[PDB]
Amino acid sequence: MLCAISGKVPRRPVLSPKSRTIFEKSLLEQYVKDTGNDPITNEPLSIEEIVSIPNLLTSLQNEWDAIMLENFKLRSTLDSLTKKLSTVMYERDAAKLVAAQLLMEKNEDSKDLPKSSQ
Amino acid sequence: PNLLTSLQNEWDAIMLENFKLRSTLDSLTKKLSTVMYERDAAKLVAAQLLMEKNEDSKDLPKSSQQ
Amino acid sequence: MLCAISGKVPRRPVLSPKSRTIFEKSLLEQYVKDTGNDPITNEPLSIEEIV
Amino acid sequence: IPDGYKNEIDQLVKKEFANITLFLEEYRRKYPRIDTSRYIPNESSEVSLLGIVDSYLKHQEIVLDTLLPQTVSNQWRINNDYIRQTCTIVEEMNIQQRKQINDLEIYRKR
Repeated sequence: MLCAISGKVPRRPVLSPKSRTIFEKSLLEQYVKDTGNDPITNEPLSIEEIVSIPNLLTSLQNEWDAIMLENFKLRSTLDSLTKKLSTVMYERDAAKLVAAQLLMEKNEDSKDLPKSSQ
Repeated sequence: PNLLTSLQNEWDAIMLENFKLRSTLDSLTKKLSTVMYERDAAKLVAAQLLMEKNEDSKDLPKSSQQ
Repeated sequence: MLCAISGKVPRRPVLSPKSRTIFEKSLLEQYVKDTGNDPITNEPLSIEEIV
Repeated sequence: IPDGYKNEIDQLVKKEFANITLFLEEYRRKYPRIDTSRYIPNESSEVSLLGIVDSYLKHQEIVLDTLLPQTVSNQWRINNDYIRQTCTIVEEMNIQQRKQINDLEIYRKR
């Protein structure tokens, strides 16, 4: 029902035989010419393998506004994940060192109780 | 007629860019989810380890005292 | 929206990768079990080939 | 004790702690870029003719051609059905997670 590239509702949907996924013909035809392979699965795929007033002013203006502010805000979202994907891994490794430090602590405390009996 | 054809050609790139940007978005953020889950999971290791180490301390000191 | 074989609203649509058309899984599965072929074009098709 | 032993152990843990894009991010400071606040107002007496025809007539004609009804509510309710198929799928996963979560706790209990 949708294209698996742009996020459109295709006018001329075409499906690839390597990976069952429906793409709009212009967008899939572009990808093959760029690099001859299926975009999702990264499998060998070729082209043959596939199976006035408001409209000019108001509507077209809004479309290029919606594209501009969306990708800019999307670029901002991608930066935040890279910004602190780092805060996740650092806090993770910080926890690993605590576990490793406590692993020596606990068994040693528990072994001192076993020795205490003697 | 070609202005509309040029408008298509530039949009064709817009869709290709949005795809690769979204793939890294979900693929990178997905690693965020596995980390956050495993981090608080690994955090519970400390809470358990802490209380056991504490029990060893009051057991041995009350015993070594007598 | 429709299944090409029966003409009903398919409750489990599976598209074939030989002749691009939306078939109901339960219908097309029986068509393959009869003979390994796609019903429209009569080209070879297996159950794994359907998606 | 959900009020004493946790508070006690917390103090002992505390004591051991005593021992040890450019455009988008800038807009985040809290100001959206202004758009064309022109087409709506205009003025008959005032300046510029294009605004009358290069702003209002063609867009109104496109509006009246766009503003529609031919399909009406059928196109809207068709999308409403799709939303219900999307919603139920999420709650099915809520269940699957609920069962496996309780299943893991069940094994620990023994």
